[PDB]
Order: sequence, then C-alpha cells, then structure tokens
Amino acid sequence: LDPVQKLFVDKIREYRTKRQTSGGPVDAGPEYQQDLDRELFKLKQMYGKADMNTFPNFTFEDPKFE
Amino acid sequence: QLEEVKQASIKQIQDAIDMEKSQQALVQKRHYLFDVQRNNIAMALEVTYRERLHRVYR
Repeated sequence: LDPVQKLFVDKIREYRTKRQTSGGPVDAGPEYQQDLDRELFKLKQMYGKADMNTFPNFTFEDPKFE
Repeated sequence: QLEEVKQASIKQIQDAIDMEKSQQALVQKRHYLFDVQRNNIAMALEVTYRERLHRVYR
C-alpha cells in the first residue's frame, strides 16, 4: 500500500508471519531443501569433510634429509 | 754433473708443494662440509614448523 510504508507493511507483516513461523521465516519448503542439500554438500567437496562444527586437529612429521 | 743437483731441487719442491696444500685441503673442506651439512638439515625443521602454521590455519 502507497502510503508507501504500507507496502513495506504489506510485505512486512508477511515477514512478521513468516519470521513468526519457524526456522524464523519458512514456507521455502523441501524444494529449497534439495537445492540447499546439493550446494551445502557441494561446498564440502571444495572444502573438505569433518569438524565443520568442531575443531580440526593436525600432525607433524618428516620423511628424510634426502 | 749439473743435471742431478737441479733434478733433486725440482723433485723435492714438487713433493713439498702438494703436501702442505694437501694438509690444508683436508682440514678446511671437511670442517667446511660439517657446518654445510647441518645447514641443510636445520633448513627443513623450521619450514616444516613454518609451513605447518599456514597449513593448519587453512
């Protein structure tokens, strides 16, 4: 609506509804989710697969003085 | 007569020269190998610590 901020309201209460759903704003739904699932997985492909919610730890060694 | 006296004077300095140089040479290089060698060694222990910080941070 064009007391223009009412079009922000027009949007905004549907943000209010959506964010005042769950996930914050959802209704994006499973189709979004398969899309996510690929790129979120695909990310891991570039990027390695382990402690993306914990700390990775590492190791230190030598072959020989060739 | 003259040959033998000049012959001895040459032949003696020939054997003298190589042997004072042979003395120096063995010492110096071999001392010069030691600290050489150990360069090469210690070179890598820091890299690996060095490089490691970058690798783990990534």
